[PDB]
Amino acid sequence: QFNPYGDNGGTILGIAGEDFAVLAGDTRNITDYSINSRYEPKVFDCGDNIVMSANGFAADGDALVKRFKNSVKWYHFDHNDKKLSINSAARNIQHLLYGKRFFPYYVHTIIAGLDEDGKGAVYSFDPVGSYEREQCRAGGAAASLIMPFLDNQVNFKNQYEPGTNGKVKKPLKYLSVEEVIKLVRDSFTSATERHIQVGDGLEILIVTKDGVRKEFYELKRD
Amino acid sequence: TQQPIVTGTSVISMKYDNGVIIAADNLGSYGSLLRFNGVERLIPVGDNTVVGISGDISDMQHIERLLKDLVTENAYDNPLADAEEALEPSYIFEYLATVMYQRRSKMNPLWNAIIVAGVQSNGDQFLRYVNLLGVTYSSPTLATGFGAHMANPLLRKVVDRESDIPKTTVQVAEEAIVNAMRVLYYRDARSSRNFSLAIIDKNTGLTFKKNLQVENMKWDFAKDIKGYGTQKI
Amino acid sequence: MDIILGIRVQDSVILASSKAVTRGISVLKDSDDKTRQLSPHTLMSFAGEAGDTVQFAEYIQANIQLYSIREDYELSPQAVSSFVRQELAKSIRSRRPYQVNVLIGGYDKKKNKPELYQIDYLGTKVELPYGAHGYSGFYTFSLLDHHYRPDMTTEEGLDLLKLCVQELEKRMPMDFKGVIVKIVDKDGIRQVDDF
Amino acid sequence: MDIILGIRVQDSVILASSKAVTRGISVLKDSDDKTRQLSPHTLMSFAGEAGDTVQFAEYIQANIQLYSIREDYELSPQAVSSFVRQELAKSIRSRRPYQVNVLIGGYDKKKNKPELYQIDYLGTKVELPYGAHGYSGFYTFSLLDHHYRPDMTTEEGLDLLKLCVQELEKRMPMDFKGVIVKIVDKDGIRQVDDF
Amino acid sequence: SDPSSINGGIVVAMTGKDCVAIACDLRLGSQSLGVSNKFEKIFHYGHVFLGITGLATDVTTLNEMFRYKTNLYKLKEERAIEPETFTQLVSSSLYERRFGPYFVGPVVAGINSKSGKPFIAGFDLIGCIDEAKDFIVSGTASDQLFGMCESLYEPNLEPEDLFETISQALLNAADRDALSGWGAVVYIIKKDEVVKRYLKMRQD
Amino acid sequence: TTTLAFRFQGGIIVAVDSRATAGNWVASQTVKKVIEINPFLLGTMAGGAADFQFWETWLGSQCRLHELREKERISVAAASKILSNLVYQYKGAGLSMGTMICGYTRKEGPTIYYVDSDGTRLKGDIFCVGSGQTFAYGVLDSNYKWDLSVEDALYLGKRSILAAAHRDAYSGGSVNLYHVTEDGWIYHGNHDVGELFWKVKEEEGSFNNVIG
Amino acid sequence: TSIMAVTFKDGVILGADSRTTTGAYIANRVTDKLTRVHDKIWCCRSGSAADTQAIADIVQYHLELYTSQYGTPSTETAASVFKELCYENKDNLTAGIIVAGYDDKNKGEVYTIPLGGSVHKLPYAIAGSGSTFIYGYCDKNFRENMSKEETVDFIKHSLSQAIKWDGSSGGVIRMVVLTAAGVERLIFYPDEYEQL
Amino acid sequence: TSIMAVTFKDGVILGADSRTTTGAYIANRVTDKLTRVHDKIWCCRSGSAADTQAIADIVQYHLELYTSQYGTPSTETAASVFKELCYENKDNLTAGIIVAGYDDKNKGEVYTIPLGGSVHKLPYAIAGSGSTFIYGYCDKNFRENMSKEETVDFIKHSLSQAIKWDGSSGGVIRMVVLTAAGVERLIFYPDEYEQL
Amino acid sequence: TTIVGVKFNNGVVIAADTRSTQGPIVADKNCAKLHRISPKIWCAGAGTAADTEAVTQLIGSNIELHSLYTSREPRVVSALQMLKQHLFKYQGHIGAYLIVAGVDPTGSHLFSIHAHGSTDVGYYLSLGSGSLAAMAVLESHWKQDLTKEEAIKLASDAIQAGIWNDLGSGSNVDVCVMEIGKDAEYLRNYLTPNVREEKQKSYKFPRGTTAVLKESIVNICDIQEE
Ligand SMILES: *[B]([O])([O])[C]([C][C]([C])[C])[N]C(=O)[C]([C]C1=[C][C]=[C][C]=[C]1)[N]C(=O)C1=[C]N=[C][C]=N1
Ligand SMILES: *[B]([O])([O])[C]([C][C]([C])[C])[N]C(=O)[C]([C]C1=[C][C]=[C][C]=[C]1)[N]C(=O)C1=[C]N=[C][C]=N1
Ligand SMILES: *[B]([O])([O])[C]([C][C]([C])[C])[N]C(=O)[C]([C]C1=[C][C]=[C][C]=[C]1)[N]C(=O)C1=[C]N=[C][C]=N1
Ligand SMILES: *[B]([O])([O])[C]([C][C]([C])[C])[N]C(=O)[C]([C]C1=[C][C]=[C][C]=[C]1)[N]C(=O)C1=[C]N=[C][C]=N1
Ligand SMILES: [Cl-]
Ligand SMILES: [Cl-]
Ligand SMILES: [Mg+2]
Ligand SMILES: [Mg+2]
Ligand SMILES: [Mg+2]
Ligand SMILES: [Mg+2]
Repeated sequence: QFNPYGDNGGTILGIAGEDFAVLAGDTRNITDYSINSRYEPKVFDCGDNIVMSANGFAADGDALVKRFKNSVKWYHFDHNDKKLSINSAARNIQHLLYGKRFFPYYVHTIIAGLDEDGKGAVYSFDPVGSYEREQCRAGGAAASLIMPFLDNQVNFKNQYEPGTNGKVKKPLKYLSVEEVIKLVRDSFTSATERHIQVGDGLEILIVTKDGVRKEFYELKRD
Repeated sequence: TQQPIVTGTSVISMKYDNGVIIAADNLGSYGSLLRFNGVERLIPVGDNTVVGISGDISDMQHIERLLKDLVTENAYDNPLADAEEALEPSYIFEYLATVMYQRRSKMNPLWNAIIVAGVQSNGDQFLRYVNLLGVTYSSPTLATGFGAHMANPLLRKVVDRESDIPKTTVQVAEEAIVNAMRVLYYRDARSSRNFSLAIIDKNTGLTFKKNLQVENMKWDFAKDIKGYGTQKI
Repeated sequence: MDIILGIRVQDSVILASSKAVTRGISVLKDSDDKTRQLSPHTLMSFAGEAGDTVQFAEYIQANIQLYSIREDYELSPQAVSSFVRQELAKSIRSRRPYQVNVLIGGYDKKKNKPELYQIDYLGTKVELPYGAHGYSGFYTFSLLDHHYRPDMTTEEGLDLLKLCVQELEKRMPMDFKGVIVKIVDKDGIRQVDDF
Repeated sequence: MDIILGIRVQDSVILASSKAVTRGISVLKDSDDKTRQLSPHTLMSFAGEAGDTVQFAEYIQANIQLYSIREDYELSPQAVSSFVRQELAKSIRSRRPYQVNVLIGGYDKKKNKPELYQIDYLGTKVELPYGAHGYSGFYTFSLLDHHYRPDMTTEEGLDLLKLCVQELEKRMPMDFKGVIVKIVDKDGIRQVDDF
Repeated sequence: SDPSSINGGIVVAMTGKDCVAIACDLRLGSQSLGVSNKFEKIFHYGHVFLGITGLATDVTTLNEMFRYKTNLYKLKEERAIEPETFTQLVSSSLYERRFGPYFVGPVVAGINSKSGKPFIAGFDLIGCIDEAKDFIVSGTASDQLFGMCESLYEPNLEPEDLFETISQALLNAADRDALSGWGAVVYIIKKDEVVKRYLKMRQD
Repeated sequence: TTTLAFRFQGGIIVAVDSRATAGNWVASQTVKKVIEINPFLLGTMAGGAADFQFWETWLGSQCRLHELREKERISVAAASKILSNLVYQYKGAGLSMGTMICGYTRKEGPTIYYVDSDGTRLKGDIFCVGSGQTFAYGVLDSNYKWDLSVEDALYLGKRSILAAAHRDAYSGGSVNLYHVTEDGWIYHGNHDVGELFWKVKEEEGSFNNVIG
Repeated sequence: TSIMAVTFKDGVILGADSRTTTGAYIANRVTDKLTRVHDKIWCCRSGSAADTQAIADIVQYHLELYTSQYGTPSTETAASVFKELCYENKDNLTAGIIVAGYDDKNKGEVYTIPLGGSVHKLPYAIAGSGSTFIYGYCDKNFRENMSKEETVDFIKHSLSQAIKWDGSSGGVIRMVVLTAAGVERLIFYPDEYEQL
Repeated sequence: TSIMAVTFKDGVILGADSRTTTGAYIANRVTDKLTRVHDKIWCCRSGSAADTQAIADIVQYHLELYTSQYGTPSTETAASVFKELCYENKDNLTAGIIVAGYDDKNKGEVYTIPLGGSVHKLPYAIAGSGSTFIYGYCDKNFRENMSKEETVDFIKHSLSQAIKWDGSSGGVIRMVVLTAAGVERLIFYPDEYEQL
Repeated sequence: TTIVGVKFNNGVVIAADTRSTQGPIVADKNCAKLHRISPKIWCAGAGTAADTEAVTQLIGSNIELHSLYTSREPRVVSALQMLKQHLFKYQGHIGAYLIVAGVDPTGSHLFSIHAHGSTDVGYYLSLGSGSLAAMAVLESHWKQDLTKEEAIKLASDAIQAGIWNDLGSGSNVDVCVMEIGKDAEYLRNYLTPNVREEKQKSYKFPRGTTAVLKESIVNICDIQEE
């Protein structure tokens, strides 16, 4: 029997800062136990200060991103070059995904950018279109390795203030872009160590009011 | 949904400093039967692209006709069909990639793994993969089927990352490909000795080599191997 | 496993229908009326697959109400039952059939006779003195075979119906949370609030 | 069988167990005691596959009674529960395992403490303040989480137990025909005849 | 259906400077239903500690079995069993049930009394020994624990620092697992003193 | 998931949990399981779904279109039936959702409708839906009265979710409360279960089984 | 697998390819499928490598113990021991074995034992997946009482075709000659037999 | 089924057995598997009789309509029409067809169309269940530019072996010779070809 | 797993990667896949980890007892025969895929063993999920009359091919050289091409960060005197 789906592996990560947002993802592409590519870009600039990544089955992922980029283009035509807000982009993606409810895009979609107040924004989707704004979200193969670490180091979960002994929580102080990138890099370095489908390279896209910037870092190639 | 019948095995390829090399053996297998020994699986499109196809041969022949028809269509009302508006590797690939994904989406796939090797207008190397699922990826080395498991490791020792491409000459790259083809003949039970090799260079253009053979094989040591353990005679 | 019961006496038709609604592990409701009034002198109770039951009952109801307005005339119970049967007989060979069993209790104002019709999801119609769907009949029919007369009063019918419900409450594993009883006679349809 | 409950209070252990026995379509009995006295101060209730339950309970009973005669001494609830667990743990990897879940309520005369043990058919032992098997816990544990105290009296335990049974009778689809309640304390085992 | 995730639970072990730490959650459940918040998964035989995740009946059975075997070991050898030796005993014991295995994920932890060297080891259900230097993970949130441990861990941690690391590794991993949590215990083990600490965590 | 909704003197209480899981993996602890359909209607979510994000957001568009056309607020009965008739067309197609459409109008008063992916549509006073529904029902049934204050009713809903969040492995994260009058629904805080549990334990004297 | 044994004037010759496959991967391209159960009684192995080795090992044990008690066994006796194993364990074995040996009294003999466990004495025998493609060739080209050189050419040409068409067959052509003169091993490489 | 087409100096010859089987019962022992789609373009049919007949009937219709408009079609054109049917309906067809024809310009041509729907132009082609047993024989014995008499002997001997070994093949050997001279039918009975 | 064996002039060398996996997760990053059957007979193991360990220990134990019984140094063919007959008995259910090598009074030897009990002889062999990447290298670079230095190079290069290109293989390269008339040298972590880079941040927590309910001393000591 023909199986129309496949797992291209990989892992992605979106973190929302106070006035910025990052969307990171490893550059390794795989099938089963073979490496297809050590550098296959997975996070894309889609215009209007929005970055996107659809992790999982690359064919569906590439199809979805392509269709959203297209949706952004036709949004400009139909609505007098209006900038597509991140909340509007998110809702638009829900309809793209749910449009194939009974033959889904087998992907875990994440978009990142800035909301209309200028604050950092990350939205997360399931394969059938359900979405939710989040401060922190890892998606893909090694999501189970990264998310618990982010709960601990971004939202300061299970952490309390010394001397009080469980009474006073650690205060939720904001993180800088330099601080976030450190957590991103350590997350992927750790994920690479314990997940075979994660490695080769890490590509991060940072979104600020000034625009979209890229950073690349090597990962272990085994 | 179908099953592949007459099948073509590995297609291997890599980038080098001035262009790309691609190769594939001339066999059309019918299961374990090595049915057809004269099948060309590298199909050039223009003088700047070569599409290497593995998997179902009937579907390959269909794809072959689509590419042939693509060239015809591109020439229509196009005074620059042999110049600025000639077909690019990127154009030919994206077309195939569109078809492969559309066909998988109708649950009726073209049962193939395709590698589009070529050189662009600006002299850039083009090398990208697509298969029955519509999955696409690019790399300094690309290979299908058994080639993925055996060829890539060897080809990646030459060009391990992007920065190794300008350091790799056509002589070194071709040697690596020809050696990989020999290794596949040793170890792939559905491969043949005879193969075709294509080089698309930004300076010297498209060189298409037919009727190549795997040579300089090591078999002599077989005489010394006796039994499966304890046997001496 | 919903229990829906029907008994035709001298001058009326009585339909008893369970109040329980179970969605797997929990009883979500214990006051559910598993019936619809198709016309002033025609009542249809129903039991089958969730959703399908109400969807079907209301669809039938709408059609009979449409007929009543168009002709300014109430269809006979026999006519309504035949219409309903055809809909189920049509349904069974559809892409997705209505999985609904019904009892149609009506009083024919022309013939001055009560009439009870039992129709299953396949479209199998039978006119009966007393009827049931599902496992309900297995317990009750033996009691009804014994005690039933065609000349019974409505009060005697209710007493015989109580005896059926008591036996169900004793021997059935499922707690169906009692029944809502409705009477259909020359004066129309009314509900017995205490049972 | 269906619903078995247990609650350990200050000075006693209370075990409630349903009375219904259903074999498929019919409730064959509504007065079944799903428990065995293993020793004067140790009671085991049980629920699982038919036949297996009683066969297992009586087999355990016989073994504990044999021990009691041999040593002229009553085993502690902890000791009996450990023995029972081992038998089930042995059973699960047998040709045909015992498909039986049990609650062991006993009063330890040495430590002067009530003890409740919950053991499933796999041989999974846990000492609890209150326990249940099957779907019973899904309804009752939320009530017990709220109302339970370790210093409750036996009468307070019975009231809390009534509240559990009422909730089961409201929301469970199966009619389990009420429960037989038994109390295990320093004075031994007795049955609450009115519940 | 899957025996190794009916009851749920996790165990994690780490090495520090002249010390080892082993920690576990307290949950025992029947799939979705939480049954007990006092089901401790870490046991000890002399100075050798053993954590066991997986099917609870087998957790109990194996504890009773290794108590049995280490007690006879002691009577005959006239000394307490060491972590290295116990690890081999666990592996032997598990493999003898090769084609009818105990559905468990054992984790040995302890300090060799003679050499003073910190030791940890993990196993699969049929006895394969994973003798790691840094850390061992086991249970339904092993993926999560791998992620926490791999990022949070650093070598040569002092006992009171190691406690914080392993505690946070367990807690945050357990909170991303439906079948783990309901309390947690951490054993900090030094050559001649052992401190046991119950952690305050979310009870859902 | 645990979601409940009950009618009372002060209108309707709606309480839900926040957890979403993929198998044993906890996907999210921050899920909004109440779709604010419009300012007057609320809808809950449960069942391996989020199909209901799309369809109850869609329902809000249909309810908006209704009151544009009819110059009148849509009834809870009409709104619920638009959704139930929609899912009935898709019956057989996928997974298992369950919802409570909650609202308060002049003609109806406070009304709750249990709508279901199997096509079921039930009006009622009390409903609990989700994998932890049985735990919530226990607390709710034993403590429910019509004559409850808005303060006490809110707490009962909060406590019922907490009960389920504790026992049910696939419920938890946090509690989202809502109170519904005909003047509109009123949001009553996001309550983390991690903090709410220890608070309730200490103050109420409950959960003596757990050590704290 | 392409294996064959052929009787001729001076005795018998066993022939085989050298390919062992796991699906389409060639696990071993220089396998020795011609194996020795006694001084001048050999066998060709096809099917499961594990099964045929386990069988061949046991047979060699039986014939070694036979020799110690009753002297040199006949080729028929060797075939009977092979059969007894293949027949009695037919449900658990995948072994196609050709037994071939040389007596001075009986001269060259060939027994084929297919999957079932049956025994068939023949002038020559062919077996293994690749044998299908050379039934036509072998039937047309086989003669009785051929010379050594003719029989070597017959096996070489036959297996060459079997190799050419069968994916499961390939590598070198091994041969083992059994005559009064002794035991001679022959090998033929791709460059030699492919151009035939 | 044993079918083959062979090009030679003067043109091309199609050859086939005559056995149609329902399992092990021979439904027809005198079947004509060599069928005519045009004056000098014929085909050999293997696989499903129903499918190959339905296909061959349609092809003959297409080439008859082609001829009425554009004159005599090429053998390549005929093969293309066969392919179009076999390829586009591969999920619902079991047809192994060999197309063979004679032009004056192109002379003798042979196209084989296996299950997949692929087309393969060859000097000669073999197909059907019984072809497996004669790959070795046909490869060794085929030469280009043979005479009519040599090609008849090649097909006769080849199919004889295919018949000998394949249960699905048997009966008479039918042949059809396509040259400039015209269309000649040949038949060869068991007594003749078995003793070869 | 990538395991290889390479014959050379005066002996044999085997090598292996050090990655153990459970699905897509790495269970052990520095696994020991080279097992000692006897002092000068070592084998590399792929497949099910417990099995390769267990089956090697058992045969190694019986080989030792046999060596003591016969007053002779053990032979590779004895280990080979004992392993294959054991594995065959269990019909592939013992998932051990071994490359057995060593030196004995007969000479130097190199064999492979599969789970079902089939044995193969060779001058160069490779097994496991990365055997195709390894065999590609071996087929490209192997020659007759290799020296010790060349064989170690070829062997470790074949393991690397697996480490990099096969996701089932990774981390370090273990090597064991068994030369005739010499002690076998076991080179644990011969290559270490996968050391993790320094982390960007230290995640050492401030003491008292974790909330604690109860503390207690655990009595690990025996029952005390007096
Ligand atoms: B609840 O547990 O029913 C919940 C409600 C949903 C609206 C968030 N369902 C889920 O979390 C389901 C899994 C499930 C668990 C238990 C019973 C039924 C279903 N998960 C999801 O819907 C899900 C998971 N990952 C991403 C997105 N959505
Ligand atoms: B031959 O192809 O039949 C061959 C003969 C064998 C004695 C070496 N058999 C194999 O190659 C078998 C598989 C097989 C192929 C074709 C037909 C029947 C069986 N191979 C194995 O048994 C094998 C595979 N991988 C590793 C070890 N052994
Ligand atoms: B030949 O054996 O392939 C033959 C050729 C056909 C064109 C006459 N086919 C058949 O005999 C088929 C069955 C078959 C046998 C072997 C391989 C594939 C198919 N027979 C039929 O189609 C048939 C059977 N019974 C009645 C009518 N037709
Ligand atoms: B290698 O990848 O073949 C490797 C060699 C082994 C000897 C260390 N195999 C493994 O790591 C196996 C793979 C495997 C997974 C699942 C079933 C069987 C085999 N892993 C283990 O044996 C394993 C898995 N979890 C814990 C410990 N060991
Ligand atoms: Cl072999
Ligand atoms: Cl026909
Ligand atoms: Mg009926
Ligand atoms: Mg919970
Ligand atoms: Mg025949
Ligand atoms: Mg790797």
